[PDB]
Amino acid sequence: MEATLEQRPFPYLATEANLLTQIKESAADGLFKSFQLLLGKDAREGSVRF
Amino acid sequence: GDKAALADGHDEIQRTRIAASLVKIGDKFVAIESLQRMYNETQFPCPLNR
Amino acid sequence: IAHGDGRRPNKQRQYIVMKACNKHHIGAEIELAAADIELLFAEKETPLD
Amino acid sequence: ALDKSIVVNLTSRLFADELAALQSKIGSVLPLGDCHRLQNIQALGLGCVCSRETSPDYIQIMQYLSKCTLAVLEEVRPDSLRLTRMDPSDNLQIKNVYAPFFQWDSNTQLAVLPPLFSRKDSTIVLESNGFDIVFPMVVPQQLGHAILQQLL
Repeated sequence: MEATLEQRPFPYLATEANLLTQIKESAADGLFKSFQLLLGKDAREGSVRF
Repeated sequence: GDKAALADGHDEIQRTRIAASLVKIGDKFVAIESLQRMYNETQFPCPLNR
Repeated sequence: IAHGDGRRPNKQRQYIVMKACNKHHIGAEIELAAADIELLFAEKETPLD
Repeated sequence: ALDKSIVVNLTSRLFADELAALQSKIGSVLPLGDCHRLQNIQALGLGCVCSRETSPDYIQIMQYLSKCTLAVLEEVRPDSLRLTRMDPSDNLQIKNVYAPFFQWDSNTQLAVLPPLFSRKDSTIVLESNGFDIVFPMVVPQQLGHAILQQLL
């Protein structure tokens, strides 16, 4: 019933603060639950269905 | 006479305007950087932390 | 120095130093997924397209 | 379709002597470490498994070669080598050099074996970068089996 993650292509919004310090270590050891880690070729808009 | 034929390009470049940090010590102005903003953001270890 | 001592005087000297360049190489890596690559050239139909 | 060229960065300038050893073998086969374009010198030669100080076997070295990719030299520039790359199927041009000579023909049959005749013939030394490079020797497979025949 809890809101889970999804990879639907959204019209993203450009923020201003960096979110780059202390990251690739952090999601490897659970800074926050329910992450998703993509590597390389999968940085694309997924297939959409309905 | 040798001066213009020594810096053959470096007399005629348009002069730009840069922001950085300075200090006067003795008489020699020392610029101070810290290359970590380009090196913290990727988790490649910084080569100044030997 | 020109100097009058018991020592025999010295010589004019000359030095020539050999210096040269150093090569360097830089990479970069792009992946483009083949599910993406072609549909730049797709069949071009629907308003979802 | 593809580009197959493995440049090698080199941390020190070469000598005048160690150009001439590499100049003597402009076309050869050395198994480098990993598939790349750019590569450190400590992964080019076979010398990662066959050093000076440690006693090598003659089994693991041959056994080590099936994992590595294989390459052919093109140039020697004094701060950078330049090696072309072998696919699992590709029509290249090889030009053999190797000093205990054996004449070839068309329709011949080759194996890439560890250097089992003279290491000083093979292992050209690099006093600059402190890492020796071992060259293995291609052999016709009439003798490509026959060396292991004597070995066992």
